[PDB]
Amino acid sequence: FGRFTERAQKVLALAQEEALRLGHNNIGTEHILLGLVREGEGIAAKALQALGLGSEKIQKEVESLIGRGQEMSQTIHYTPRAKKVIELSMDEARKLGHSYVGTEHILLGLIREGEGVAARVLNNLGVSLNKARQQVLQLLGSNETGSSAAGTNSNANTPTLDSLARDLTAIAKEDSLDPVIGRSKEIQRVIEVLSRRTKNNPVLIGEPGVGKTAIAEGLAQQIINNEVPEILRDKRVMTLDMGTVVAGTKYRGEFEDRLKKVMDEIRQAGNIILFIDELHTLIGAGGAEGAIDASNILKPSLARGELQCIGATTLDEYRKYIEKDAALERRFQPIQVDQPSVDESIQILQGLRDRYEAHHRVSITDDAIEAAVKLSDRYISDRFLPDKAIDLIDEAGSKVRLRSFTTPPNLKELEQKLDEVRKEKDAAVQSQEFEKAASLRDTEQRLREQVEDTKKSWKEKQGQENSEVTVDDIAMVVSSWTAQTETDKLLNMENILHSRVIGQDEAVVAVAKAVRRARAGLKDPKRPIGSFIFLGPTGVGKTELARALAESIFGDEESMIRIDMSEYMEKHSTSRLVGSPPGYVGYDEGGQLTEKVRRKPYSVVLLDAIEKAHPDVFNILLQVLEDGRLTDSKGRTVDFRNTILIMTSNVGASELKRNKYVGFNVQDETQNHKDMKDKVMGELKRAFRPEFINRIDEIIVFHSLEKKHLTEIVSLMSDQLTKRLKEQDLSIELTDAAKAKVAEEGVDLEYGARPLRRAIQKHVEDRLSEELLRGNIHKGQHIVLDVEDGEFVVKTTA
Amino acid sequence: FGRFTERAQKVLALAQEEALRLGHNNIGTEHILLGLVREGEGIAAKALQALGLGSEKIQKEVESLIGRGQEMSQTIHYTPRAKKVIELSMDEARKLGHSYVGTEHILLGLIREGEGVAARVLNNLGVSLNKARQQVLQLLGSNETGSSAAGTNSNANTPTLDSLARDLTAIAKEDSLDPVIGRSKEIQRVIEVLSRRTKNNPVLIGEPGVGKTAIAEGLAQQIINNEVPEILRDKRVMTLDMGTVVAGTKYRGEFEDRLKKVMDEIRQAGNIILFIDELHTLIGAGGAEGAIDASNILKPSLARGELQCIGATTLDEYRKYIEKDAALERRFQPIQVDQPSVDESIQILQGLRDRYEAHHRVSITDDAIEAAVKLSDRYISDRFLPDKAIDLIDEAGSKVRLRSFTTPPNLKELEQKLDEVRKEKDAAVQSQEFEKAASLRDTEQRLREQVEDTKKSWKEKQGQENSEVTVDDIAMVVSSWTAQTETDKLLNMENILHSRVIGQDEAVVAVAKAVRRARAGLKDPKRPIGSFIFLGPTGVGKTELARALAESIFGDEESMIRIDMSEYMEKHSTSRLVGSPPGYVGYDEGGQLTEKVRRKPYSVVLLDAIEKAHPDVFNILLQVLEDGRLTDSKGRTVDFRNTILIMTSNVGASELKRNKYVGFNVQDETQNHKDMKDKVMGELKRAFRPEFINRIDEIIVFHSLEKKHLTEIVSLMSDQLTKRLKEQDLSIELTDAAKAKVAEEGVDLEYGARPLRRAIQKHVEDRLSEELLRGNIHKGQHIVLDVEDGEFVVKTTA
Amino acid sequence: EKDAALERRFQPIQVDQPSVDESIQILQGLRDRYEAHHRVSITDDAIEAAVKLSDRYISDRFLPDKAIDLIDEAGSKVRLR
Repeated sequence: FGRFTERAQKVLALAQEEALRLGHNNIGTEHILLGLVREGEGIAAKALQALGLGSEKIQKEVESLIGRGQEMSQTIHYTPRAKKVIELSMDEARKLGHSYVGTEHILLGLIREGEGVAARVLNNLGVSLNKARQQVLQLLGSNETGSSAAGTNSNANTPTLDSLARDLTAIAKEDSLDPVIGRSKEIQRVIEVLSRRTKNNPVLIGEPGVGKTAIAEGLAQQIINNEVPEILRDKRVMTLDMGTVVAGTKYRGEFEDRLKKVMDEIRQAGNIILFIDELHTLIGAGGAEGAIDASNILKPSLARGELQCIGATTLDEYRKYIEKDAALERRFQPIQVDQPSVDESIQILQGLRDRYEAHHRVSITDDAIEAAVKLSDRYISDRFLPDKAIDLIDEAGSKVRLRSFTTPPNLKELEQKLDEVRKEKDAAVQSQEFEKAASLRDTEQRLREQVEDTKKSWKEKQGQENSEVTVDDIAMVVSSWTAQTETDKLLNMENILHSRVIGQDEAVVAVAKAVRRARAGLKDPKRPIGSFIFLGPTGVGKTELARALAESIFGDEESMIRIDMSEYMEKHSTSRLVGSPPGYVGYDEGGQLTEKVRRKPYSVVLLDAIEKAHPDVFNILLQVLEDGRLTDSKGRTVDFRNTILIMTSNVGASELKRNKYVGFNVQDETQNHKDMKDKVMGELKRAFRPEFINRIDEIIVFHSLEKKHLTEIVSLMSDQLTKRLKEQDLSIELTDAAKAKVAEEGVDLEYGARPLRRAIQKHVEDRLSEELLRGNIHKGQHIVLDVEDGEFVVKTTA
Repeated sequence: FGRFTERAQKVLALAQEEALRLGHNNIGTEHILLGLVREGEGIAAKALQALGLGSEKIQKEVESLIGRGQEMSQTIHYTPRAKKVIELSMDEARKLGHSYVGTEHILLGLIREGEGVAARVLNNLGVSLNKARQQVLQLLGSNETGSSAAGTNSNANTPTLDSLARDLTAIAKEDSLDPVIGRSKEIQRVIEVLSRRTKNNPVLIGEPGVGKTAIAEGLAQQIINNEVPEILRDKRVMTLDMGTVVAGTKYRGEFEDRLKKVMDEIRQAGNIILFIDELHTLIGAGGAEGAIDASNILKPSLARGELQCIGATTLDEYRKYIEKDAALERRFQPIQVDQPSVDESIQILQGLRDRYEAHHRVSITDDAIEAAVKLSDRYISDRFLPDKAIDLIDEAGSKVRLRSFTTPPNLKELEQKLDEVRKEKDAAVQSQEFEKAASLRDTEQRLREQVEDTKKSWKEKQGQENSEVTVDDIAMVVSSWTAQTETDKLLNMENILHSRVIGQDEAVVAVAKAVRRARAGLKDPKRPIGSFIFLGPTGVGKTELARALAESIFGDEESMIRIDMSEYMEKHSTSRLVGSPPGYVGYDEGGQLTEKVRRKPYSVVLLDAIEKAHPDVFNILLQVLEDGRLTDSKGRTVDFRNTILIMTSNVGASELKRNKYVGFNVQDETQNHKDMKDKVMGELKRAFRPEFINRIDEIIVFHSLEKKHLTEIVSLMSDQLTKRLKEQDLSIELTDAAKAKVAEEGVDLEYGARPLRRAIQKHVEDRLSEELLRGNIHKGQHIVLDVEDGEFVVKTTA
Repeated sequence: EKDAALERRFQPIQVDQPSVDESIQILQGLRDRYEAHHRVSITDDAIEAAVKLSDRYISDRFLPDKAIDLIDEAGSKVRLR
């Protein structure tokens, strides 16, 4: 990758100097050899001077193999030979430490990639290719820090510290360690609980989900220097890792044997600190099943403080070891973990943003980092409060770097030409068309040199991207999942929800704004994007809106769950009846509802007809509404702050089914509305709870549809009709006259907007198929469903 | 086979020349040798010139072995020896550079198949046969484009890239790759998501269902050239395959040991891209078991960006990463997948239609391809829109070539003779019958040459077929499962359904047309080929029509499921105070009904008496009606856009059992009709939901056997009786007089055409059997069941 | 259920076998070689009995299969007698 060591580049530019200076159109391998030795004292350069391969000796040879006299040096880039030598050396510097690649690797790599003119020059000047590669190597001693060897104290430490495993202290005494940003208060809290003569074992409980190891690198650093109490003298830190034990082992007995032995060597006791990662698995206690009961050996080991340990586990588990007893009540002992507060989150991000300038996009913007965090927290949301962010920073921190190469001035067009030539050209040479390929070749290669020239004009494509990562940038990426492509979603939300639900527009504008509030980060991060009860007679726009929300917010028409609450009867379990009675709160909690929302958390959850449930189901929904979490199956907290929870109802059925119709009213319509927003809202209270409605945010009342909401939905349906048949090459259109006649079936008090489907089906689909088979209408031919007598009448058009 | 290179054919034809030129009847192996060397610088030819064997040197030997003087050249095709040399060379050219087989293989193959006259020529001309085969062989070299290597590059990359596995880039630098056809939209979404840092991993969700790896060829291409952010350059691309790891191992432990090791070598980080197919199995998250929990190692591998990866996952699978954190919820990230749309689908087909020129029956017709696709979506009807298609294309892509083997020129008749001769001849040669075998032999061999001549007149079936798939043909194959064998089914559907149901002819034409509507295409491809409710006396023609549909559409009488919904009532019978509950809806939804209909994916589903079921059953049916899917058992979507859902009913029973009846007058029909078509259709709706009926296409009312439905159903049953006994040699007939008396049992308003079986049993089986046993009637003689007094009388007739 | 290199790769076809009378004929066809089982050939009617008697009663096998057990059984039973 980028930002390599000079020495490489330096030998190379001297090659280019020879390219024209000796007359080669190629900066060749002959020139690279000259390049190395004229760069003097690079390990490559230096090496050549030892074996007897001075610049003089080399150049004498060089001139005898090409030398002269292509001084003009047309298209001076390398030979393909040289391009291989460079690529190889780069890896030969990965190989022999020097991430940022320099001279040693280049001669070493040259020999490896020892071909063409270079190779022959030295084997002619009495130096074997390996005699040179040797020479570089024996002057090389690669690049490293923190290590040089001179010996340290040990004895009893020998058998123990070997086994098994990682040593956090080692990498921190080689000083390659990055803090990594604390996660600070835990670290103190371990050492009280650690250096100790009884109950010597810390147990870190908290977020997993913070990168436990951030605390750990914390610990490492402070356990060395220097305020730790002499309770434990000498002080060595050894990590015990389950993963190393299990690998290459197929039976349980062998793993235990190794643990037994390790535990014995752990006898460096009262001086040694043991890190037990995933501590619970070993304890094998609590619940109806353990996870492997190493605990039997481990328990006295922890208690003695021989295997005093720091446990990196989970919230509940430490208890489920003191539940085992009695070396967890005189061994284990808990302390409360820290993670980076939402603003702090942003700051951690920033700290390693500038080094994912290795992908060359960010390197900042701050506002964008902030955007990553803030925008994510309310919309997707599928992950914990800091994690989401950084992924997005980096996401846009690449996304937009694609938009550079697309929009320069669109100097993609250059390349576009170079292809078109090549193609033409090539195919012309395959037939020949010699000079008929030639001018194309020349046009091609014209293009080519220009291309490589404007590709290093596409350092502007770096200057575009390499620190931009903006608010909008991030937002767009967060939106890719889910500012930029969320605020066109926000600003036009009403319009967008209106474009899919034209069925009780009153309701649509309200829902639009409520979601847009939450999605603008204006609600608790511990509450859903929408709680609702949707009162209304059957599917007025209710169901349809759940769909439209998915469509507008989530970027797919359906990203929408949909469960009928009437199967969870509880208090209505003789008031409707069902095939399967035994389960109901168990069905929602125990698996069904919870698993579905777990699949895509960003899902508009539509719980139909919620009045056909006891108040107990509502408590869970209230807990969703409050906590922004649901507590369910497999001990999960599923964070509701993704979901738009929408609960429908026909609870005050009588008012709901009293319509709201433009044709007969507009003042009784807004008072059938008003009638439903109170008498429904009290049938709502008897079939819900006021407590429920109090954690539910807005009770949206739908009314059976007006004249006029219908005929617009039908004109979408008729268009949905027209679109799916055109793909297969058949044209139908219903005139406005025909879309109107179809709309009428969705009128009742009772209905709302599902019967529209029936009426498009009956008057369009069914009707057209009985006319295409008839020979009234045909393929491609535009088939007009018109009204010309108050009934459909089929006219034909082109 | 697979078509050959010139060089083969060229050496071969030179053989035929030496046949006549030296006088040989069948072009022997002596000519094949001459043929090879006379092709000059063929690899075969050339080889022999090395061996010292010129055309001359060979021929001097040749004339002394056969040579003279069958200049008549009787039946000049090869010797079977020579034909063997060709079969061998072909595969030995598959072996040695040539799919399309040439010269090299022919000498090489000759040596292998070194026999008779050929063999003796070279071993006489001082040349060992393998010295010759050597000679051909040593004139080989690389022919695999993008390969002929002699260069060297890179270093550190070595340990990692070995293991394990496939490398899409490699085959695309040897460019055998076929792009193919996008499935475009995933590919952009990867590079934002993959030039990142903190999280760096794309995860492609859904659509499996397109051949996911095709999208991968997309990825391959874009990660190389050229719009990519900085860490996505210096990248190397590895595909990870489960198959290579599992192969050669048994126990799970070995797979993990290798997997930990692999993730470690994956340390080429920020320069490596890993493709992880079937990502879920390794992650293992949630459920009762998500498969092998590699996740412990794998999650940090993904998170670190060492095993920066592209996840190929599915609908449900996403749950099992976002459920884990923060190294599967700091790894996962979703991206929007597409396939090549229904028109695009067609185009993929077309592209490899022409490439069944190893099948030579299609290459084209386009319209037929178009048909393949378009017809498939409704005609079975549960798979992706191009796969269905190719089965048709290819089926039909033999079917007309099958029509060859009878009439079109039918020079099959020649062959038909030639066989018959051989027999006569043969048996004559075995008996002797010398000259009596002779003339038969002559008749045979007459035939043979004529056959061989007309067998390359049966190049005409290639010139017939390798256009044309036949639209009609293709249609026929979709129908074979589900123009040609589908439009006779469509056009005459009422007639065909009428020929099996005479129980309500009114009903038949209606059902006919509705199935024919969908099956001719104009219905949403998310709805069954029919939804219906069938009201009527029960079994009127109702059950029988479901049968008749199976019969008409599929060519199998029965391909028809059949469940009684009244058993899953939950409408007047579920549970009591302290008595145990049932499971009824759980049984239909949860597995039983859905699994059964899944077996024949297209099937007339007959749900009897659904009005005795509660409104809840209808919602499930509603999913068929909406989705053309049913969502059931282990997360399957079973595409009910196939099926013909036919639901029977009677809940306005009284009116349907006071139904149309012409025997009680014509004006009793249309006022029993008018009465039943409203009070029934509202007891129907009251026993359904209007919403149910709103996505049910038609409510068909059946009327007990009016006067006029009966004796023809009876004359089919009574005739079915008479037909099943004839096969085993017993002739019975019921006269029209006896078929009339049988028909009388069901004239009942209450009954349908169900009681008819009993009256065939009573009046035919029972009546005859008590007479066959007493010898009033017998075996093979004709047994007339007639009426002669208003009661049956069995008369006997020859 | 798997698809679409398993559902639209696969494609079904209708199997057949000798009709009930045809059954009689299969039996008969290898009757003469049940003269390595010395009894059977003859009678037509006997094969026919095998098939026909079985089809409604025993009825424990499939429509041609039933037959041959009788044929061969009896194709020794009387041959023992």
